[PDB]
Amino acid sequence: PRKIEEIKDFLLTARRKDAKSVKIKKNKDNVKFKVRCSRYLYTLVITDKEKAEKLKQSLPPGLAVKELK
Amino acid sequence: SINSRLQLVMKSGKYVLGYKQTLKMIRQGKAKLVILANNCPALRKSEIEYYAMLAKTGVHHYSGNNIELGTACGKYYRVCTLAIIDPGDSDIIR
Amino acid sequence: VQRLTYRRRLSYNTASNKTRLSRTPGNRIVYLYTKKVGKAPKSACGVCPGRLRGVRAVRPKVLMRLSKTKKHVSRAYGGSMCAKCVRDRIKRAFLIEEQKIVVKVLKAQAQSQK
Amino acid sequence: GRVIRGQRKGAGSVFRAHVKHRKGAARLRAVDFAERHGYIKGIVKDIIHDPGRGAPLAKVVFRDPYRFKKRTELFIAAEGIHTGQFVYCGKKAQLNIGNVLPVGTMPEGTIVCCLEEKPGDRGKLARASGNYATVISHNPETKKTRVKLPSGSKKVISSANRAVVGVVAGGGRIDKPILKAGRAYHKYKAKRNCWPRVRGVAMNPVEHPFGGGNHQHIGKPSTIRRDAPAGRKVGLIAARRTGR
Amino acid sequence: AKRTKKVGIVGKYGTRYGASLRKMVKKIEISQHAKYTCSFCGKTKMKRRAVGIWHCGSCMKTVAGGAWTYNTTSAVTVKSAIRRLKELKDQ
Amino acid sequence: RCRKNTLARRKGRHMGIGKRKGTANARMPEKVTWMRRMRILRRLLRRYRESKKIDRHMYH
Amino acid sequence: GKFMKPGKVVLVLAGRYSGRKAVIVKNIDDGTSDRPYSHALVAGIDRYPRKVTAAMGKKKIAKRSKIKSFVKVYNYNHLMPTRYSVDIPLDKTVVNKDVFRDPALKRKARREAKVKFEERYKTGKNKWFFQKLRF
RNA sequence: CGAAGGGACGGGCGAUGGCCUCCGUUGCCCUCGGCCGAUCGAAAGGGAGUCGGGUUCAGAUCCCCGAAUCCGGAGUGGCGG
RNA sequence: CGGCGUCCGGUGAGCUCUCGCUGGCCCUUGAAAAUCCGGGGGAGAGGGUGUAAAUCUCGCGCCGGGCCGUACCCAUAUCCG
RNA sequence: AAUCCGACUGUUUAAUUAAAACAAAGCAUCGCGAAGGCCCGCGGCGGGUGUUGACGCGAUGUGAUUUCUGCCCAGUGCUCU
Ligand SMILES: [Zn+2]
Repeated sequence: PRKIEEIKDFLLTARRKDAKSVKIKKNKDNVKFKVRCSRYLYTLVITDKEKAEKLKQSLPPGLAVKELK
Repeated sequence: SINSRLQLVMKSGKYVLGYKQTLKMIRQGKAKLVILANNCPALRKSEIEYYAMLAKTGVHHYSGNNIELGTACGKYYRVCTLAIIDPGDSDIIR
Repeated sequence: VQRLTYRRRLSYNTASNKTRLSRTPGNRIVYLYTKKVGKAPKSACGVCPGRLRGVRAVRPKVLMRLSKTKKHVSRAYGGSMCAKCVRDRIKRAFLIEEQKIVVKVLKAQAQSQK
Repeated sequence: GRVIRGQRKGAGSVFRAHVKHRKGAARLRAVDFAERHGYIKGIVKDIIHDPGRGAPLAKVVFRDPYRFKKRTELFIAAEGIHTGQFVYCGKKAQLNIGNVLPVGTMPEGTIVCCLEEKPGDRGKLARASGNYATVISHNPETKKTRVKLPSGSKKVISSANRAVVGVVAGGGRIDKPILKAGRAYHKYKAKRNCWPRVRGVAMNPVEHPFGGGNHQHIGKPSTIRRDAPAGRKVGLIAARRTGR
Repeated sequence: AKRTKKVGIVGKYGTRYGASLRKMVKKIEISQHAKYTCSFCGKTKMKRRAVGIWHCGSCMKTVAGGAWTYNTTSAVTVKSAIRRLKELKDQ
Repeated sequence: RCRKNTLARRKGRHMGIGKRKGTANARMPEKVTWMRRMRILRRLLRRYRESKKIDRHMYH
Repeated sequence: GKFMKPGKVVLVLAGRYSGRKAVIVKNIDDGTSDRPYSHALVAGIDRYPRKVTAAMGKKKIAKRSKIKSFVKVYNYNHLMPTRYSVDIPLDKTVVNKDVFRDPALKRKARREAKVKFEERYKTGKNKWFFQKLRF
C-alpha cells in the first residue's frame, strides 16, 4: 500500500476511473482514509478531529462511503 | 655521487615528498627539478614529464629503487615522486 | 518454545533452500524463503579488488525491472568501469598520442636530413 | 588368467583424465601473415593455475588483424611473466623472456621452452613445469636446426617452427617431497586414477605374471623383451642395463 | 629459540616422517610462506596463491615464478644470459 | 528452585574444587580473559587521548 | 612556471564530463574562502560533432556540425593540461564565478559559449579540439 | 574426410489487407552474418515472481477474505509526466 | 456481539541461523550453460518555433499466464528384508 | 620394565581370519621426442594415457629416519654391433 501525506493528492486519486469503495477508520485521533484502487490501497492519515468531517462531503462521484467498524 | 649530493638538500634545502603533493607542486612551477624512481608505474613516468615540460622542469631518473630512493633522502619509508623547492648549498641544478 | 517445519518439498539445506526466521500477526514463528544475495558488478580492469559503487547489487535477472539510473552511474564508462581506472585510461591514451606526435616529428627530420 | 591392470588402462572409463576443472589446452598461436612476416603484440591479462599440471598458464589476449575482435590464448607462462606485460609474437619480434619467435632466427645458445616439433601445431616440446630447450647450431641450407631437448637427446628439427623464450615457470616442484599419502592422493586425483599402485608380487598370479608362491618373490627374470605380448610386457621393458 | 630449539616450521610435523625429510622442507616452507618484497611497489606483500604463481597485495601484479622461491637460481641466470645475446644480436 | 540455586552461584556457593568438572580453559577460557582485557585497556588509553591526559608519543 | 592560462586546452579527468576537452577561461589558483582548494573555471564541450565526409549534402552537414557545450569549475588535480592552446574569446561579461547560482544564466553561458565554439569548428582552425578522445 | 545459416538491418521492385494518405503482409535482388553443432541429461546444481488470517470428517503459500509481485502484449498507443 | 489488554527495560565467551571482515592450507586452486545487465561507438531518426521521433518504461490503467504432481506413511506397523 | 614385527594416519577377506597382510611418503631402475612408449578395440584417416611433452607418461622392485648395500654375467633372461 501507498501512504499519502497531504490532502489534495487523495482527492485526485479518489476520483480516478479505476478507484472504488472508500473504507473509513477512526483510530481514536488517528482517523485514516483508505481508498481501494486496482493496484494500491492509498491511505491518508489524519491526526486531528476537525479535519475529518470536511472530507466527508468532499467525495463527488457517489462512491461507497461505508463506515468500517 | 648523486646520493651524496642529494643528502645535502635534506638538512639544508626545501623538499616535497610524495606523488600527489609533487603533482600539484609542479603546477605552481617554482620547483626546478624532480627525481623519479625506476620501479614506479610506467603511466606515472610520463605523467610527471608532461607536466615538467610545461613548466620547463628538468627530469632526472634515479637508477635505484624507490626504497633505496627513500633511504637516499634519509627517510625510513619508500618514496615514488619527489620535487625540490630550493637547493640550499647544492648544485643538483645546473 | 515451539519447533517449526519447512513450507516446501525441499527438505535439504541446499543453497536454494535458505530461510530466515520471522514473526506473523498470528502469534507464531514461520520460515520465510530468502533470495540469494546479489553482488555488485566488477570493474573491467581487474586491478581493483572492490566492486562498483552507486549500482544496486541484486540477482542478475532482477536487473530487468530496475531503472536505468539504478544500473549505472552518470559518467563515461559508467556502471562497468571503476572511477580509479577510467580516469587513468584518459591519461594513458592521451600521453601515447602526444608521444606518437613526438616520434613522428623526429621521424620527419630523418626524412629531411637523410 | 584375467586381464591385468595397466592392460585395463587402455580401455579407459576409469583411467581417463580429469578434465573438468582444466581451463583448456595450452597451445601457441596459429600461423598467419602477421606472425610469419612481422610481429603481433599481446597483453597478459592474468595468470591462472591449471589443475593436474605443475605449470601456471598465462592468459594472453591478442587482437585479430583481420576482423574486429580480441582473441584470447592459453600461453604457458615463462618465469618472469607479469600481468600487463606486452608479449610479442612473430618473426620480427625482439629477443627477451616471454616472446615467441621462430627457431631459425635467433642466434644459437638461447634458452627456449614450449618448443614446436612440427611447423604449425602450436608447440609440443619442453613445457612440463621447468624444462627448457637449448639450440646447438643452425643450418641455412635445408632450413634445419639442432635443438637439445631436456631428456638429453638432440633432435634436428625444421627452422620454421618457434618457441617462447625462457624456462617454464614453476621449477623445483620435485625438490620438496610429498611427505604424506594424502598430498599424493590429492595430486593424482586432479589427473587420473593411477596413484594406488599395488606391486605385482603380492598380487595373485591370475592378475599378474609375477604373483603367486608361498614367498614374495618374482621367480622369473624381470627384464622382458620389447616384442612381448600384452599381459607379459611387465617389469623392465627392453632394459639395456639394470644396475646403478 | 624462543619456543622450540631447532624444528621451527616443521614443528607441526611432530616426531614423524624422519628428521631429515623434515629438515629438507624446512628451507622450503619458510621460502614458500615468506612475505617477499615487490619489484614494482616495494611493499612486502608477495604471496603464493598456487603453484608457481606470485601475487602482490598492493598493486596486484601477478608474476609467474618458482614453485617455492620467488626467483629460482636457474631463471636469474637464464635472464642474465638471454639478455647477453640481446645486444649481441643488436650491437 | 534453580533461581534459589543461581543466587548462591552469584555468591560463589556450590562452586568449590569438588563441583568443577571442566578445566579453567573449559569454563572461562584463557582467550576470553585476554579478549575482554584488550577492550577495557585499549579503550582507556584512547579515551585519555582526546582528553589530553596522554599525548601521542607516550600513548603509542 | 604557471602554465594554466586563459587560452589553455585542458582535458577533464572526473565528473559527468570525463574525457571531454575544455578550455580554461579563469585560473584562480588561490582559493576564494568558500572553495579553498586551488581551482580554475573552464569551458568545454559535451557532444562532439560527427563526421562530415563531403557526401551527405548541405542540410545534413549542418546537423552533424552541432556542438553541445558546458561550464563547470574543476580541481587542478582533476584536470590535465596540454601544450596546445586555443585563443577563443569567451568574454568576461557572461562566463563568471556568479553563474552557477542562477540556472537561467548558466543556460545563457552555455548558449553563448556554444555559438563561439561552433564558429571555430568551422574553417578547420584548431581542428584537434573537435574530435572525441579515443579511449 | 562435410555445399552443416532458411536467420537479421537498411534499400529497390510488385501486390494485396484495414478509412491501399499511412501502417501491415509476403516473393525476388543488393547487404550483413560464424561460432562449435541435432538432441537428451539434476523434482538436492542455475533458474524472474506470494504472504497474513480464516475455512474441511479428511486439501490448502493451491479454497475464501485482504494485501502484493513477476512475465508477455497493445495496432489506433490507454492517460499523464 | 461487546468490555478491556496485548506494556516498560537490561543483560550474557550464552545455543542456532544469517550477513560482513580478516587470517591460514593446497605438487588439492575448488564447475558449466540458459538468461539478464552495463559500457565503447554513432550506421540512422525527428521537428522547425509548436510540435514530433523517442521514451534498457518515470507514474497510473487494461487483458492473459496454457499442461502434470499435490491425499497419507516416511518407520520398533503404510518402504526394502 | 622389556623382546619381535610393522615406521606411522589409512585399507583389507560383506557372512569364522583387522594382522606381522595391502597401501603409503621416501629410495633405485627400465622404455619413450609423438608415424613414439604402454594398452584397448572384429573392423576402420579408430580409441585411452592426451584439455598430456622427460620436474611428463607408462611398467617395475624395496618400504619412514640413520648407516650400509660386499663378491659373482658361469646359467637363464634383457640389451648392444
Ligand atoms: Zn607490488
